[PDB]
Amino acid sequence: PMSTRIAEATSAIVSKHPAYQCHVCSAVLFSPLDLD
Amino acid sequence: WIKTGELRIRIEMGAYPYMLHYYDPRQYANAWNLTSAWLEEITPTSIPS
Ligand SMILES: [Zn+2]
Repeated sequence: PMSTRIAEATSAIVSKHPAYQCHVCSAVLFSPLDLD
Repeated sequence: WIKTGELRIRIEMGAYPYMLHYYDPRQYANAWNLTSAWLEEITPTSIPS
């Protein structure tokens, strides 16, 4: 994996501290509210 | 004749009480029912609004 390579690659460079109805469309409705 | 024909009558009254029925303009509405009942209930004594 790319990530694994990148890791190994940097790990060698590391250092440490020393010791209803709608007339518009003609559709039929059922509620006055359903109309509005 | 009045309902579906071509008879139109002007009733001379002088003054008269009236009543209003508002309706939604964007929906069918046929006032025959009310105007029928009005005519139906006229009397040698009464006369509804
Ligand atoms: Zn519609």
